[PDB]
Amino acid sequence: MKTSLCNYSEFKIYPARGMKFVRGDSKVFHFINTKVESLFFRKINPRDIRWSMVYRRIYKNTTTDVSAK
Amino acid sequence: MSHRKFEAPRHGNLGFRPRKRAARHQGKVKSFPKDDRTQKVHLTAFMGYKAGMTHVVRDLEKPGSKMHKKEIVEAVTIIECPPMYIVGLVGYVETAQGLKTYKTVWAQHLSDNFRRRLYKNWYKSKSKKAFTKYVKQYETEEGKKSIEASLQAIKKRCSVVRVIAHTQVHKLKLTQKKAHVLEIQVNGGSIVEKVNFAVANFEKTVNVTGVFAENELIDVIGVTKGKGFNGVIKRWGVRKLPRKTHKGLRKVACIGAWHPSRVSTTVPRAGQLGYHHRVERNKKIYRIGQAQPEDGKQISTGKTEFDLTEKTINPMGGFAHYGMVKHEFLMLKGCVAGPRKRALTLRKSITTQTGRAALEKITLKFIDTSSKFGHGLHQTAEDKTKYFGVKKSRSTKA
Amino acid sequence: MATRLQYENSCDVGVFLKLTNKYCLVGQCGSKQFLHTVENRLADHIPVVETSIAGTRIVGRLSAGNKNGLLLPNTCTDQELQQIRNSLPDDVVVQRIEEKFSALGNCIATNDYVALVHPDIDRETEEIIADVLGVEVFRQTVSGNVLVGTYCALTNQGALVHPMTSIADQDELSSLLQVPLVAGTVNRGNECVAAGCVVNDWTAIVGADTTATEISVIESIFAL
Amino acid sequence: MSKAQAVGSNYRVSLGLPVGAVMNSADNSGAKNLYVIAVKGIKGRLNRLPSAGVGDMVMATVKKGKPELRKKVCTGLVVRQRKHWKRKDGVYIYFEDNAGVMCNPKGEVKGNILGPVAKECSDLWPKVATNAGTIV
RNA sequence: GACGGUGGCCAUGGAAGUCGGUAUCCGCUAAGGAGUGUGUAACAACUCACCUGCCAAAUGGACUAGCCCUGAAAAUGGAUGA
RNA sequence: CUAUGACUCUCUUAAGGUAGCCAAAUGCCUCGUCAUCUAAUUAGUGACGCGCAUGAAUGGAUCAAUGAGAUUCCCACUGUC
RNA sequence: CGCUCAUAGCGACGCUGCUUUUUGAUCCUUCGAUGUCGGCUCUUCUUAUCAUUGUGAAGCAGAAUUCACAAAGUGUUGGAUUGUUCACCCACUAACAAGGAACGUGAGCUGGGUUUAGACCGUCGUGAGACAGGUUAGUUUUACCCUACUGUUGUCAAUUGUUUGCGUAAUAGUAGCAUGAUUUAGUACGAGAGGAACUGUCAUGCCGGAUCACUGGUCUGUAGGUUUAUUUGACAAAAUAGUGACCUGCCGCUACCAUCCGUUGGAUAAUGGCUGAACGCCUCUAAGUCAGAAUCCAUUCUAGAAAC
Repeated sequence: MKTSLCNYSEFKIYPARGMKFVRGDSKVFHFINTKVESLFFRKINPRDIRWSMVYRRIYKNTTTDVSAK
Repeated sequence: MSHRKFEAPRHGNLGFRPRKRAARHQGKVKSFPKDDRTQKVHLTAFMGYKAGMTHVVRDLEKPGSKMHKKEIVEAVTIIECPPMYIVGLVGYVETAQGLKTYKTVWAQHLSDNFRRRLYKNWYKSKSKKAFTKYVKQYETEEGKKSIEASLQAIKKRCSVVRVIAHTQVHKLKLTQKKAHVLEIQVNGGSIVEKVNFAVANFEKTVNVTGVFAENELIDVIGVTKGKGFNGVIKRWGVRKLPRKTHKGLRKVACIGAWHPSRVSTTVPRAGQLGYHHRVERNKKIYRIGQAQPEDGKQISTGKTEFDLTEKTINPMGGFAHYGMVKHEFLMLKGCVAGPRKRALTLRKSITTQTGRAALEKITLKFIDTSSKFGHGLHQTAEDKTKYFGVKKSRSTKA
Repeated sequence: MATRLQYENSCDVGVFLKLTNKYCLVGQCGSKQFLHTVENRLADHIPVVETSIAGTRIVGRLSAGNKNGLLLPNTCTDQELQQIRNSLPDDVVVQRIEEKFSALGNCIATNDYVALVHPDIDRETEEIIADVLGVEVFRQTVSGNVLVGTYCALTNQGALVHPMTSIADQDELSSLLQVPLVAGTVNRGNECVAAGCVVNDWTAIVGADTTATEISVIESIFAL
Repeated sequence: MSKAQAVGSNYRVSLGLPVGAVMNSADNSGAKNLYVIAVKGIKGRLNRLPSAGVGDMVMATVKKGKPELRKKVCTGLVVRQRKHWKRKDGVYIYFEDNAGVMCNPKGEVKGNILGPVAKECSDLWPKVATNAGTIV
């Protein structure tokens, strides 16, 4: 029903879908993708294959509304 | 030897055993619900077309069942259901070895379905041009008499009847210059009524809404996804040598044994795993979809409450490749037989089930229109995706 | 007076059921009879919610507070919250606690004027909790354990704790709380006392597994 | 064992933690490990392991731990799974982490439970819920 | 209808036909074991042997021995040859 | 009574198993008895030894290194799940 | 014996059978060569029925157990050790019943035993050597023929109309089974100890039929991202390394590594009754009839005939 956010990402988790991750830190993570969970595991804030919008956000190439987010 | 295990439960079922390439390209069943209904309101069958699957969050309807009002997701098979154009009435008469074709009657206004089964046919060809030689109804006044004669006779003489209907697949996304013909046996009331009203309906065009109500279970039919010939492994769900040191095969070991001193039917073997019939039952039906006159889209959202937007059930990008719903459709409960772009068929329940979690009301909440590395959700991925590109992007991929 | 109630034929009446000075919560269990009974007991007194907390049968061990505020973790949906709010009076604050680091109820025993916290809950979180109720929060365990509200049946009129509690801590717990702590158990020596009996000042609920003496003892404790 | 608790087999499922696999104690018993001999309930078939759940009550043994517990048969309850599963909600939960918690056949679990417990397990098992450090 | 001596003597101090041991007789009658069980504290109460009222011509039994049945269960689908 | 047999009688054939070793690549019975290792072990190892039928260049016992040799367990290994 | 009481449950001495799942006896068959033992795989069948369906006995109050009929419809497990069926333990389960099919199943596997050569011991042998003793290492060939099966065309190599469509439905197969928690109910029952069922609901185990909306899996999308080495003067952008590696990866297939779907009527067996004789009473039986199985046969589903 209701949307939420990924908590490793600026892009929302659409309604239903996705996968959680409860690490043993007593702190839940949600996840959109396998790509991003892998990224999380790696421990590099999504800036390493340049499709992903987080990279776009920070360096600000050809983005006005993604960069301000 | 005893066996000695116990289990070996017959890997498979012998109730689908001939497991060959099915007769009809369409969904087809040689069985119907019986007589205890009104009349033309109860047409029994219908024919749809598959167009993929989505998921829908709704609430449960069961007390003591992780809350009767708590949300759960479920999949759904959405299926473009164009309205059909009945055209022949056909009278079966009951006899010493079942029922037989006494004699049909056909409508005078239309005879293009006949034609449609013709261009794709013949090889010498004497009668393609436009004519016939398996006997069909022409003529205004002289054929009228014949029709009249037929109608009375069938009405008087024994046993129940069906209507030659067919789909309108030209107006569907997939192009086909032949359409799919079907019987929808008519139940209830009395034979006089039944025979009569078919004639009236020839010109008229039935709707899926005409057959089913939004909380009614289905007797669903189709023809299974045509994988093609493959061996005994995933044709029957057998086992293998998981640590692997064998010069034979993936294929199984004994096929009967020196037992009746020959090999039996009852042994899983190398054949094919696709176009088969079958029938799955008791499908809830969650939402009958409305027709779309190329203007509005609230009609294919459903509610505006809990839906809380205006969208078609079709995805953000939509269907450029696959069966695109522009018509009446059907949200069932998840999974139907047959691939994503197939000619299904529907019947109402043979035994119309009156149970709880079957007869009770269903009310949807969220119907989703998502996608991944490709598009997204409706207006949200439509905002951020378009600033980057000038022509390559138009949330279409077209 | 005290009544000996079951739930799913069990002794535990602080997992499915919650009961404080006011506001009773029960999760929609398969058995309706047991739901009805509570309602009957608390007729034109305390409204039962009949709402599965966090969409689940667990209630007493996933919620804290009494009748100034009422606590709920982040696991609960907005919808869930709303229903709860509707069920109870709209004088009390029912509010979701951000940044989940524990299952509340097992770590938040409380009274009308202070509260006993985990401790090990984060500072910000603690502050939020304090705000929601209005009452104070005091960082102290129960000897051996770290879960308080499970091993301390905390109300104004009396407080039950298992015998494993030490002498000094108990002495200073009592001082802190301004109500004495009494050594004792329920359900023939069950370690989890608070799940065994849920305590309201006017009527005290308990499992069926207690003996005749134990029940009497508990009655005497809570001034009934 | 009990058997009268609390409630059902608890709706949809996904097993995965099979026989053989060692999982964490997540408890103040002197054991660190719980090796699973077998799982209660799983009737099975030809060469299928009686696979454990996230609640499904389990026969165990402390492979490594306190040598007053070491060796013997043990029992417990499985508490988190290394592999994911879909829920009643239509949502997936995931730990790389995996663990049980030592218990008697009675239903009683000894003391406290360290780190996040499954919601399903809690629902099933009241004792677990009672001394739950965190429930997801 | 199925009694009197009679609650037979014993054990009991209740076992009074009938938890139960041993003797197991006589009266009177159409007939009635010092009693066939049910029941009861044991009795009482009921029933059985035993007799008679009515109805009204066959009845009862212990065996033999024809056919049949039971006994008589096992592995591809099956055998008076059909 | 010894565990065993130094011993004394006696017979066979000259003697009658010392050091050691052991259910051993040598133990029928035998899945020996005990301890251990395993949730569970006709397996492994360490003990016991009238040993069906061990034993001193027919070489006895030991053993570092060595080993495409033989076996057990643990750890890295999870499509040899 | 079972207190008492032969047959609730057992059953002496004793007696009659059946079986071919033990092993012998035999030597008909085969030495122009049926590949011997086990395990895996997979079906089939038998019932001498362990579970479940329905029934009846009990020393059956409840609980659990025991005994028996109908019935083989559906189940009949995970492991240590053993070459091993056999054996013996641990653990689950409603239960983990016995069997058969050339001691089912080697051009299906494996070769752990047994089966040659080499070789170690121990006992035996003057010795060459022996061992239903122990130990160790030891090439498992062939289907491109007929049949049988599986699916796939095609045909009455015209039955004496073409041509197709929409149909029928004989024949055959046939599928779902089993549990738990709760409701009943802490009720019935029981002095207490304890402690049910019909019925309702939510689930679960295995079985089957589909599907891919989610999640995961996979990647010649040689789709992007990264980087090793070499080559192309450099950047650039490419090539090779038989897809260079690595990350990510739609579409597509696919996972109890996910999702959905698995019906109702008659006919009975056992058995429990009715009315009611033979046998003035009696008796479920004889005439007759009622109720009644996970059973049978239909409905369902598959296929669709030298059948319409």
